[PDB]
Amino acid sequence: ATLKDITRRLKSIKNIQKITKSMKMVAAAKYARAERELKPARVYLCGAIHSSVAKQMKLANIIYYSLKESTTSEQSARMTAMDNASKNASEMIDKLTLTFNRTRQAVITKELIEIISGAAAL
Amino acid sequence: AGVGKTVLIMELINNVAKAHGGYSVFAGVGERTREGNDLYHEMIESGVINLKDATSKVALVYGQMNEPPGARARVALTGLTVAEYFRDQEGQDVLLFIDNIFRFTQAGSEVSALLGRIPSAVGYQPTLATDMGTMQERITTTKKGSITSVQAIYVPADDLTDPAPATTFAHLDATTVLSRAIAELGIYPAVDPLDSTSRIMDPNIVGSEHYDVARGVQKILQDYKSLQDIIAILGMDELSEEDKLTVSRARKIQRFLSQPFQVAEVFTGHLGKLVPLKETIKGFQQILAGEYDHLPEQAFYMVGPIEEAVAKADKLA
Amino acid sequence: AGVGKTVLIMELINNVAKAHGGYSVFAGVGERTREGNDLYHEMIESGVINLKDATSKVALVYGQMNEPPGARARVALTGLTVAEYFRDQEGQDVLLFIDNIFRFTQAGSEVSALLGRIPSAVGYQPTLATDMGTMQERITTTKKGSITSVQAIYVPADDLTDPAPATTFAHLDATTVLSRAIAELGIYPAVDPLDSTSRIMDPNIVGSEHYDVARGVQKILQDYKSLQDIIAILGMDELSEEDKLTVSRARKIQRFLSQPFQVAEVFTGHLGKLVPLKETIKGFQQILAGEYDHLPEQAFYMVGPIEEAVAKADKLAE
Amino acid sequence: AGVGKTVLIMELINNVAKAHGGYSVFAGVGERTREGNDLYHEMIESGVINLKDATSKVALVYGQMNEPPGARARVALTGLTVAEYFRDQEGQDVLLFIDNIFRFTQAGSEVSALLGRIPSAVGYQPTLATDMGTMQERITTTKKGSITSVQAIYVPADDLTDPAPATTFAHLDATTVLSRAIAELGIYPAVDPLDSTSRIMDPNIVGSEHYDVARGVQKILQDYKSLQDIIAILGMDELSEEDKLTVSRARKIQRFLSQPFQVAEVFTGHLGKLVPLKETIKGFQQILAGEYDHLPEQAFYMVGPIEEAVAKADKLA
Amino acid sequence: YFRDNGKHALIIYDDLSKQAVAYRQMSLLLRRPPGREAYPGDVFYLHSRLLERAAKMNDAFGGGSLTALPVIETQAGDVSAYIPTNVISITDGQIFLETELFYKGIRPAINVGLSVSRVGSAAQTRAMKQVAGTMKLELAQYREVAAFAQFGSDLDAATQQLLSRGVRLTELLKQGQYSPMAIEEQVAVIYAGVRGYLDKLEPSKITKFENAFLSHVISQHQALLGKIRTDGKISEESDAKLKEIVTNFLAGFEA
Amino acid sequence: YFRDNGKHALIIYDDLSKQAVAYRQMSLLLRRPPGREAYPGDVFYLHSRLLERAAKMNDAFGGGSLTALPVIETQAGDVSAYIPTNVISITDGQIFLETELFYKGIRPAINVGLSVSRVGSAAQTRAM
Amino acid sequence: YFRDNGKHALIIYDDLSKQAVAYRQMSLLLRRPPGREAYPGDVFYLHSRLLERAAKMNDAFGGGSLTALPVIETQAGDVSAYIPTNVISITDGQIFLETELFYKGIRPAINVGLSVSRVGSAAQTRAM
Ligand SMILES: Nc1ncnc2c1ncn2[C@@H]1O[C@H](COP(=O)(O)OP(=O)(O)O)[C@@H](O)[C@H]1O
Ligand SMILES: Nc1ncnc2c1ncn2[C@@H]1O[C@H](COP(=O)(O)OP(=O)(O)O)[C@@H](O)[C@H]1O
Ligand SMILES: [Mg+2]
Ligand SMILES: [Mg+2]
Repeated sequence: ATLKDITRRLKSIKNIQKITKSMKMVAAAKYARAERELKPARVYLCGAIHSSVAKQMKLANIIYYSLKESTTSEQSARMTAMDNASKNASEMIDKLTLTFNRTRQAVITKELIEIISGAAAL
Repeated sequence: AGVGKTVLIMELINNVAKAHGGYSVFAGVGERTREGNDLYHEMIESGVINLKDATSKVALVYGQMNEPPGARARVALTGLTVAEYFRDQEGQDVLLFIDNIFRFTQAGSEVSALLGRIPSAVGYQPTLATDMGTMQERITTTKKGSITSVQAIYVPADDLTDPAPATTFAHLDATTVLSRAIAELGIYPAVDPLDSTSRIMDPNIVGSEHYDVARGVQKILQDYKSLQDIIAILGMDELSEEDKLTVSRARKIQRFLSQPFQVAEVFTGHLGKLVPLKETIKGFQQILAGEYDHLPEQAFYMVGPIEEAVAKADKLA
Repeated sequence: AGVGKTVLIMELINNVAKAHGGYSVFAGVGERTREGNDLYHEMIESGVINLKDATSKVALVYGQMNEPPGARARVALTGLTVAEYFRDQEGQDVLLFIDNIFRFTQAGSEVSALLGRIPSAVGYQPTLATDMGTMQERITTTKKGSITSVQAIYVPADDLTDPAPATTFAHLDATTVLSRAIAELGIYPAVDPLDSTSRIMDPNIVGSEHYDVARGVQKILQDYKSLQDIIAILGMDELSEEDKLTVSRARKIQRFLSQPFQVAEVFTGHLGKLVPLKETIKGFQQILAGEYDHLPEQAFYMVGPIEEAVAKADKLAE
Repeated sequence: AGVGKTVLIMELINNVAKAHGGYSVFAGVGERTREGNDLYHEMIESGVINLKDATSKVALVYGQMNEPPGARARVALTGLTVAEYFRDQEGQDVLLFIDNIFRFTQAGSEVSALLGRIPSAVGYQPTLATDMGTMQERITTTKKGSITSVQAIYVPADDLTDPAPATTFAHLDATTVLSRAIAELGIYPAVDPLDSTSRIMDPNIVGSEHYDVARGVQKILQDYKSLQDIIAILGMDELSEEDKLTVSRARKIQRFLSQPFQVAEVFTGHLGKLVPLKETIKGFQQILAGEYDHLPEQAFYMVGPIEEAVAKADKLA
Repeated sequence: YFRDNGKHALIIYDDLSKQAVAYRQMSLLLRRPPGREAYPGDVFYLHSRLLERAAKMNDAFGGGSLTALPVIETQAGDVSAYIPTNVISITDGQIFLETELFYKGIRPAINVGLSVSRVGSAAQTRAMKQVAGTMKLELAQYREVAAFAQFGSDLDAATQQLLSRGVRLTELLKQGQYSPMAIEEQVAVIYAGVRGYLDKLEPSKITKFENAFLSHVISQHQALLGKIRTDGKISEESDAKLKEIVTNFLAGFEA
Repeated sequence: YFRDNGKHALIIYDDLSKQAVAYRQMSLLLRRPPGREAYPGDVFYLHSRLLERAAKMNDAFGGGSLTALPVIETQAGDVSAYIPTNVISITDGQIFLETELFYKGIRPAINVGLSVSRVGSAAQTRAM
Repeated sequence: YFRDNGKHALIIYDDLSKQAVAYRQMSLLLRRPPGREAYPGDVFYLHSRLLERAAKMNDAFGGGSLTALPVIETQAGDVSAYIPTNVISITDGQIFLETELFYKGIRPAINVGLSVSRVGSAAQTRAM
C-alpha cells in the first residue's frame, strides 16, 4: 500500500460512511411512521430478512395484515444493517488513517536516508 | 486561526496580572511580520500594553520568518530568559507564551541540517528531544516562584504521532483546544470542553469536590452528545422524564462555560468578568443538583458567577 | 513501461508524416534496436526512404539501449541538430520524432556520481531541470521556420510525479498521457481522457462545438469515476435514474475512445481505422445526447466512426 | 515478534527428533539465554542429555542476545560445523535446529557499519546475500549424508519484503510463514495457508489425493479472501446463496487448520495432538465435499483428527 | 519601487517551485549538506525572506503596498511535501485548485472549502461582504449533505432545499477564462442565487442565464450598478430594483 | 549487587523508548548508517544485552534474582514498530495498555486478552 | 555462437533480480556512490546491454537468432516497481504471474491484462 492507494481507498470509504449514515436516517423516518401505523393494524439492502422469507418459501383481509408487518420488519432491519455498514466504515477510516500516517512518515525517512548515503559515499 | 486565540492570550495576561500579580512574556517564533504588527496594535488596544506610562503587562520578543534559522531557534530562549528574571528575582508567577512551538522545532531542524548533521526520522534533527528538553525544562515551579507556559501547537499533516507534536506532548500538562464548531454557535471562549484535558485533574491534587463536580459536568456533556442522534432525527417527544432533565441541564451548563472577557470590552460591549475558583466550582455544582431547573436556558450565556445568572433571568421579566 | 508510447508515435508517423509536405527527422534515443530496423524497412517499403533516387523525406539518428550512457546522453542532441538545419537553412516544415526523450535524463544520471556530484532527489543528477532546459528549448518553432515535435516520454515506476516526466510537462503544448490501468482493460490507445491536455483546447480556437462536446465527455467520465468505488460495494440498483444513465453513457464513451490502429494490426486482429475530426465530434455528441442508450456497450469497443458501432451492434443480433 | 517461531521449533523437536535414528544439533543464535537454560534442563530431565552416560543425543551451541555482534555473526557457523561432522564422518543422519538465523544477518549489519562500508538499502550491509549464501550452502544434504535443517527466521516489522527474510526464501525447500493476523484470531499454529510453500508439493511425489485436496483448500481459502472486502463493510447478510456457502466452509477449514501442541500443554491445559498424514487428507477432503455443513465453526477449532470435531458438536449441549 | 513611492503593486511568482529546484542545483553542486527532498536547510529562509517583502505601508512611509501571489505546483495533491509545506506556512492564505473539480465542471477549479484568507473579511467592500457571508454559510451547509445528493430520493423538506441552493451557487461560482468582472457586477449575480431567484431554474441553464442577465444589467442598468458600488452596500432602493429586474427577466428567459 | 549476593531486586526502565532516541542521537552524530525510523543497526543489541541481565540464579549462585519491567511508549497502538517489536522479542511477556479502555473507565487499563506472562504462571501462588 | 552461425538459441536468465543485487554489492564495495534504492545509477544499462544481444539476424549474417527469457522476482506482486519497470522497458513484453490467480486455479497464473507480446501475431503460425 502506497499513499496513492490509501488516499483513494480512504476517500471512497469516507463516502460509503456518509451515504450509509443518511440511509440510516431515511430508514428511521420510514420505520417510525410504520411502527405508529402497525398499532391500529395489530388487532385486525435490509440484510437477512429478504432471504428469510424467500428461503422459507423453498383474500383482501389478510393480504393487508402482512403488508404492514413487512414495512416494520424491513425498514427496521435496513436501519440495523446500515447502522453497521457506516460504523464498520468508521472503524475502517480510523484504521486506514493510521496506516496512512505510519506510511507517510516511513517514506519521508526512507527517501531521506537514500540522499544521505549518496552524499557520504563521495 | 479564526477562533479567538489572540483574545484568549490577551485575557490570560490580563487575568493573571490582576489575580496573581505576575507579568507575561510573548515569544514570536518565526512569526509573520504582518501578524506581528497586527498583534502589537491589538495589544495596545486591549490595554495590556501602555505606550504612555508603565502598566503594560507583557513583554515582546520577536523572531520573524525572514530571519536565518539560528535567530528563530533562539527566540524561545530569549523569551525564556526574560520570563526567568520575573521568577528568579522578583519572585512572581510568570506567564510565557510561545507562538508557535512547531516553528521552534522547524528552526532547530534547519540549523542542524546546515551544520552537516545527519537528519533523523521524518527529516527532523537528531537532537530533537534534547533541543526540546534543554528549553522546556527551565519552565518550572522553583521555590522562589514559577514560570507557566502556554504554547501554540501546529500538527503537520494532521498527524499527532509526527515527531514534532509527539515530542511536545511529553512536556505537556494540559491541552486547551479552541473549537471551530463552538465559535460559530456563539460560545466564547471557543474552548472544547471534551477535547481539553488536564494532568492536575486528579482528586489528590485539586480536592475531591473539584474532581467530582467537573467529572459530573464531563459526564453530562458526554451523555448529551450521544443523545443528539436520538434527538436530531427521531424526536424529542419520545424520551422519558429522566432524559429531559439531562438534556436541559447540560444545555444550561454549556452556556455557563461561556464568559465575557475584559479584553473584548471595546468590541462586544459587555463588561469583562474574572471568576475566582470557588465561584466557578459552586455554580456548576448547583446546576447539577437541580437548583436552577426552573430557570430559562438563555440566562447562563455570557455571565460571570451564578449570581449574574439571576440578574439576567430577572431582566427578562 | 509498455502502455503504448511507441505504437502511438508509429501511428502518428503513418497518419501525419506520410502525408506531410516537407522533411522529417526520427531520433532513436536509448530504445530497442529491433524497433529501429523495423522502422527502417517499413519506411523503405512505403517509399518515405528511397535508396535508389533522392526523393527521401526522413533522416534517421540512432543511439539505442545497447550503447554506453554517453552516446545515449547525446543522440537526442544529434537528432535535433539535423532538425535545426532544416528549420533555418531550409526554412521548411519540419517534423521531429523522438523516442524516447527520458533516455537523455536517465543517461545523464547514469554518469552523475562518477562525475562527483551529490545525488538530488530520487537518484537524479542535481542538474536535471537545466540539462533539460538547454536541450528542450532548442526543439522549437522560431520565426525562421517550423518544427512539429512529437516526443515519447517514459514514466519510471508508473509515477507521473517522478522528477523526470514531471519536469517535462512545462516544455509542452500538448500532452497525451497513457495509462496501464486503462491498457489492462483492453482499451487502446490507453490515453487518459482526464489527464491529457492541450493548449488549443479553447472555444476561441477550436470552436464552441468542439469544446462543449470535449468538456461534456470529461464531465461524464469524471462523474462515473467518482461513482466507481461507491457502486461496487452498494450495488448498481441503489442509483437514481440520472446516475445509472451517466454510468451507461460514460462506459460507452469509454469504449468509443478506443480505436484500432493501422500499425497495431499484429496486436488487435482488427483493420486499422482513422476517424476524421467532424466525424469524431458529432459521434461523441450523439452518445451524450442519449441517441445510443439502447445499444450494448460492446458495440462501441474497437471501432472507427459511430456508424461502425451501429453495424457492430447489428452483427451482435447474431 | 511474538507469533510462535520458538513454540513451532520446540514442537518440531518433540515430534521429529525423538522419533528418528540419529544425532541432533541445536544452535541458539542471538536469542534468549533463559530459553537455553530452559532447553538444557528439559533435555536432561527427558534423557536426551545424560550427564553421567555417553548416550547423549544432542550437541548444543549457543551465542545469544548478550554476546557482541561478532560472536553472533559466527555462532551459526560453529553449530553448522558440529553438524557437518555428524553428516560426513559417520555416514549418518543429522538434524539441525537454528534459532534464530536472522540474528546472523542482523549481526552482520552491526559490524558492517564499523568496518566502514557504504550501506545498502534499509541500512543493511552491502554484502547481505553473499554472506548469507556462503553460510547457507553449507547447511545442505550431500551424497555422503543428510542434514534436515529447521531454521527460525525473524521478520523485521512483519515485512516479508525486508532484505533479510526476502533473501532467505531462495535458500529453502519449505517455508512455514507465520501470520500475526492469524494469531490474533486465536489460530495456532498461526501458519499462513496461502503464503507457505514446499518444493515437494507435487502430484508425482505426494500422490494426487494429497495434491488435489491441498490445492482445493487453497482455492476455497483464496476465494474467501477476495470476499472479505465486501463483508468488511456490509456483512455476510448481503451475500448470495452460493458465496455464503464457500465462506462457511472456508471458516470451517481455517479453524481445522489449527491444532494444540504438546509443548503448548504447559499453558493451554488442553492435550496436544498428532495427526497422521492420511487423517489430515481425509479430514479436509470431507469438509470440502460438504460432509460437515450442518456442524458449527467453533467445533473445528483446536482439535486433532476430524472425528474429534464431530464429538465436539455433540458436546455443545 | 511602487510600494515605496506611494503606489500599489502586485507580483506573481510563477512559480517558486522551480526557483527552489534551481537553488537546490547550486546548493548541492557546492557540496552544501543535502536535506529533505535534497533541499538545503535554508530553502525556507529563501522563500520566507522573499515573501515577507510584500507589505502594506502606513501613511508616514508613503501609504504604498505590495501584494504577492506566489504559485506552488504540488505533485499528485501533496500539499505536505517540503516546499508546499514551507510556502503554505509563510503566506497569509492559500487558493487550492483541484483536478477532479476541474473536470466535473467547476472552472475555475478552486476548492472553496479548503482555501483561506486570514486577512479575509477586512478587505471586501461592504456590498460583497453582505452576499459573500450568506453564500459562505449556504455552501458550507451544502457541503455536509452533498454526499446524499445522488443517493437520496426520500429527502425531507429542509435538506432538499439545501442541495438545490448549493448546486445553484456552485454554478454561480463558475467562470470563463479571460473575462474578469467588476465587483458590483459580481454581487449582482450572486444576489440572484443568494436570494433564491434561480432556485426553480434548471441547474444546467444557470450559465446561459448569468451571461444574459449580466449582459442585460450592464446594458440598461448602469445606474443600478453604480449604486451598488457607491452606496457601499445593497440599499433598500437597490433591493427593490433588483427584485424587479430579475423576476421579469427570469419569466422572459423561460419563455 | 542484589542479584548476586543472595537478595532479590526489581528494576524499572522508564522508559526504554526515550533511551533509544538518546542512542539514536548518539549514533547519528557519530554518523552510523540509519535503518528503520533512522535507528542504527544495533538498537536491538542496545536493549538485548541490558534486558538479559535480569535473571533468576539457582541456589549454587546465591538463589538471588533481578526482575525487569521496561516501559515502551507506542504511538497510537502501533505495537508493530521497530522498538516495540524489539523489546517484545527480548522480554518474557507484555502487559498491554489501551487508550480505548482508559477512556471508558477500565482502570487499570490492561487488555487482559492480549497480555502474556508464560514464565509467571509457575511462579504464582496456589491460592491465586 | 549459435546466433552468429546460422543456428537458433534460447537463453534463460534465472534470475536478473539477483544479478542486480550482486552488481549492487560489487559497485558499493568499489566505492561507487549508491543511486536509486541503493542500486548503482546504471542498473538499467546492466540489463539493457545484455538483452539487446538477443536478436534475429538477416540472411547475410546467417539468419540465426538468440531468444531471451529473463526472470524477475517482484515484491508483493508490484509490477509498477522501479526495477521490474526497468526490465519491462527493455524486453519485447512480459508474462506476468500472480499468486492470487495461482491459488484460484488459474494455472499458469498469467494475468492477461498486464502481460503483452510486442511482436504479436507475427510470431504465430497462420493457424494460431
Ligand atoms: N502453537 C501455539 N499454541 C498456543 N499459543 C501459542 C502457540 N505458539 C505461540 N503461541 C503464543 O505466542 C507466544 C509467543 O511464542 P514464541 O514462540 O516465543 O514467539 P516467537 O515467534 O517470537 O518465537 C506464546 O507465549 C504463546 O502465547
Ligand atoms: N494502440 C494500441 N492498440 C493495440 N495494442 C497496443 C496499442 N498500443 C500498445 N499496444 C500493445 O501493448 C504493447 C506496448 O506498446 P508499446 O508502444 O511498445 O509500449 P511503450 O513504447 O510505451 O513501452 C504493444 O506491443 C502492443 O502489443
Ligand atoms: Mg517504446
Ligand atoms: Mg522466540
